[PDB]
Amino acid sequence: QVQLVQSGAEVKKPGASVKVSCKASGYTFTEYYMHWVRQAPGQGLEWMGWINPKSGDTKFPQRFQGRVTLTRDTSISTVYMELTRLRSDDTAVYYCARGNFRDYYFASWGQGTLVTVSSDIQMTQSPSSLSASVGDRVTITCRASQNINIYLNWYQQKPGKAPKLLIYAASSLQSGVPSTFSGSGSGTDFALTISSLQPEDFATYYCQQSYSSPLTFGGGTKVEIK
Amino acid sequence: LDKIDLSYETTESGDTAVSEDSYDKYASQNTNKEYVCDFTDQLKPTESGPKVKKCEVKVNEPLIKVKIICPLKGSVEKLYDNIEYVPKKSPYVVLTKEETKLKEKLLSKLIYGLLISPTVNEKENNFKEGVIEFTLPPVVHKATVFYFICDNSKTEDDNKKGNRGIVEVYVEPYGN
Repeated sequence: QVQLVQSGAEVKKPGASVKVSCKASGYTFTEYYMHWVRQAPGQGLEWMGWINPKSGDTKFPQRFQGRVTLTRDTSISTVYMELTRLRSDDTAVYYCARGNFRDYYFASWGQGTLVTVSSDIQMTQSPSSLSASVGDRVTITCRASQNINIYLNWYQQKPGKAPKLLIYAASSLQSGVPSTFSGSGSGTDFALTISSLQPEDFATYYCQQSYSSPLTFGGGTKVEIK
Repeated sequence: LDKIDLSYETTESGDTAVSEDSYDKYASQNTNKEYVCDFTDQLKPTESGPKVKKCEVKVNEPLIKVKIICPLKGSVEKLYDNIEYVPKKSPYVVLTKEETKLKEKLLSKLIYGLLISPTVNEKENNFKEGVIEFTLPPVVHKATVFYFICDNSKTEDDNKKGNRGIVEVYVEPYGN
């Protein structure tokens, strides 16, 4: 019902710039902030900043202040992300993600745009990798370097896919999620628990804090088949 | 009496000289379909005060009840001697951000279809009775952010000082 569709893949030389678009359908565009989040190949998720589309107001972290410009066209419910002065470590998949309550959680994500360039609260997840079997119960830990109360969300990501939100507010199960999933914790230490691993729970799992800016992600608990 | 004072003005920080990034932020306690902010314990004077306690109420589902508890002056001796609540006429009147400052607004004008029961447990739905409640409608089309202040930051017990409580209610669209 809600959809966020992004421009195609881009190939760039270092020193160039890239504009990525995010068309929004299914809801009232102006009532929801739009964030951007990138992901280098084989790496974790890095928040880039948000635009409020009623006003055009942006908020960026120091990493991208003056590197990236967010604009929107309310005429056609679209958001644009321009990243200037590209270098090789900018190669990545860029996602627009719709914020809920500005930045509490990211229920809705786009499909991602691969940009390929030629040549502060820490979230801590354990284990990095694990192997298991259908029916196994699996517990993942996430750890914040500061009290974040219950401003914690859990996401599942399959290869070549945008992150699905599974849990928000530390322990709220997102609509449409198998109830085998549960969340716990409040303050600094959190656990994601799968009661019975089913065949399509094999994915990388990320935790993410929404307490304070910049928004940061744990580095990823990968859940494999034996 | 339902009238708004168009001239009134305040800020989230008030007079505390605490910036928004140092607030003690925390979610409401959400039980079935009642979201609660209880300030009983959070505002007592301590050596480290004045602190800003910001209870955040986030709603994107239908017919939620919001209940805010603000301890009364003299409800316990000394602890709440200088407590003030804003707006006086809550929940009928709330605060919203206009050009970076908080100003009074009618809640019924901000969210169409709002239920305000005149009485909470046979008592007036007002902070003078220590609690306010309202019920959000079955459908909301516009994102909306409004505030309540339960400020105990002018109460002092020697080197102990009370805290300023904020409620930030953030309603998102729902009901489609």
